[PDB]
Amino acid sequence: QYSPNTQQGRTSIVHLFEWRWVDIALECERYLAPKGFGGVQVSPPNENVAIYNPFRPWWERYQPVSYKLCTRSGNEDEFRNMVTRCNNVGVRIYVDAVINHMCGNAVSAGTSSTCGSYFNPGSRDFPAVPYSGWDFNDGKCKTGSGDIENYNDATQVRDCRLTGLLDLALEKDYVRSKIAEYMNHLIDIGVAGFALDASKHMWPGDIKAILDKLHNLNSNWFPAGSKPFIYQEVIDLGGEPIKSSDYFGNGRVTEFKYGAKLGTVIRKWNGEKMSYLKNWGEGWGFVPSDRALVFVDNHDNQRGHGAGGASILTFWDARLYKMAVGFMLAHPYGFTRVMSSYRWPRQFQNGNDVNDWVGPPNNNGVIKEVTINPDTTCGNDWVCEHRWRQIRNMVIFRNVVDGQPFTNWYDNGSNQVAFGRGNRGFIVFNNDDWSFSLTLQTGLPAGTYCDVISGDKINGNCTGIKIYVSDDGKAHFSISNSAEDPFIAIHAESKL
Ligand SMILES: *[C@@H]1O[C@H](CO)[C@@H](O)[C@H](O)[C@H]1NC(C)=O
Ligand SMILES: [Ca+2]
Repeated sequence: QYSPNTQQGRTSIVHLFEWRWVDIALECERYLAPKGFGGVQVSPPNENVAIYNPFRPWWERYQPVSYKLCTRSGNEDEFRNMVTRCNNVGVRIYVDAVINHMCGNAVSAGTSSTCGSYFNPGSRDFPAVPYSGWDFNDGKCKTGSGDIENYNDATQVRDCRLTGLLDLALEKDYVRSKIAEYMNHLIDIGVAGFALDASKHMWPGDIKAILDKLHNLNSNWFPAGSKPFIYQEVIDLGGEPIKSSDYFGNGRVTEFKYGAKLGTVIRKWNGEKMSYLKNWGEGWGFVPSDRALVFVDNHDNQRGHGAGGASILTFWDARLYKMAVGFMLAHPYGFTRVMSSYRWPRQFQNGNDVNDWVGPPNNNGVIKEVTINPDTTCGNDWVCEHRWRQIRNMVIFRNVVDGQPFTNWYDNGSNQVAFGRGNRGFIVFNNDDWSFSLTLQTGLPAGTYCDVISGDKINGNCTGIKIYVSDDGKAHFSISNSAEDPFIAIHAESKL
């Protein structure tokens, strides 16, 4: 459960938030495969409630109606097509599995679903699964409202409804088997793993029971005995009775403290500085690296909908965001996931964005296709951060330095730091309000290297900054606090 099952050489997965299946299949072939991306995290592929008020928000996909592969992203045929094509090119598919609950208990009964499936939240009836009143733990929850009211009570956090979402009785073998049937269907199709949504709201033992019913990966693409990659979404920022370490026996866990602390450091909040990142990782109280799933921002907290708060960096803070993602992709801690979003009309009323529910670019509810501009950027409101040179090149940087130790660390006691990865890579950062000009030890072999942040290595030449490393591995770095990208990265494969 702990290995991503990516092709040797690929070290990151990208979350193509709300992308259609056909667009992902194309992206796998035309860009993800050639640029060295290990895999893609897709949005929930199972039927969800169609919410028209507000108009088709992104969170409607976290309110299941059934397990049919029928969503705004496409149907089962298109989904299968995408997994085959992506797998055939070495790019794995990870599914966002919403198995802790069904839709909101207050949702209207009828056929307002993405596949026309009938459902009645009031009577706990979901015939398309099928599920009934006996499959929910309305009788198990002990709160007066039936919802979770106190996170200091680990019991209600797991047995009560998260903001009204009908809670499934995961202790029942019937329910465990219905969820496993859904996941095994996806595994046999070709998926390599799953992101377990709201894992904090499920008992570690109930999850284990379910994972015990799952098949090994499809032997047509994976070696015999391959187990699905599992990363549990547990928001543990400390202070609660529930700990993310309680889920270690099931697989990896999302480390939400990672993006939160990186944000406050890069933003220089509370007097924090980049020089403190010297012992970044377990030294900061994070979970063990071999159990961590890290990211800068996620679909939730990028719109103030998740843990992290106001410190979280997103594409909106382009300059600082590129620097944070760059540090993450260069540092050895955990397995990295890159975010890929879409633009929405942010509208801060009282320090709050009242348009944080807005769903993906669409035409009367129909998701817009991802169009590629001549410069490789995306159109139709898709941000495509994974296509930004600075990020795309750092993804490759991680692949090239995979396995190399953390060394040659340098810092000015402020916000000017640098470090290398064995003898395969070196990165320098300038987050101070002044210029950086100094000769540093890179531990790299002598030669001329192309800076992969400002440019690219094309045709035996660099399109951006060039760095000259001497015989003793020393090289001079000059970064003005006025540079578009205040950091420089060079590696073995960017050498001339
Ligand atoms: C580097 O580019 C210049 C032209 O811009 C040329 O002198 C040289 O041949 C190029 N080297 C290669 C290998 O193309
Ligand atoms: Ca629960």
